[PDB]
Amino acid sequence: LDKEAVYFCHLDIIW
Repeated sequence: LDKEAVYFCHLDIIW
């Protein structure tokens, strides 16, 4: 992972 991290680590929701 790398750019994806920005999305999930930040927003932090399973959704």
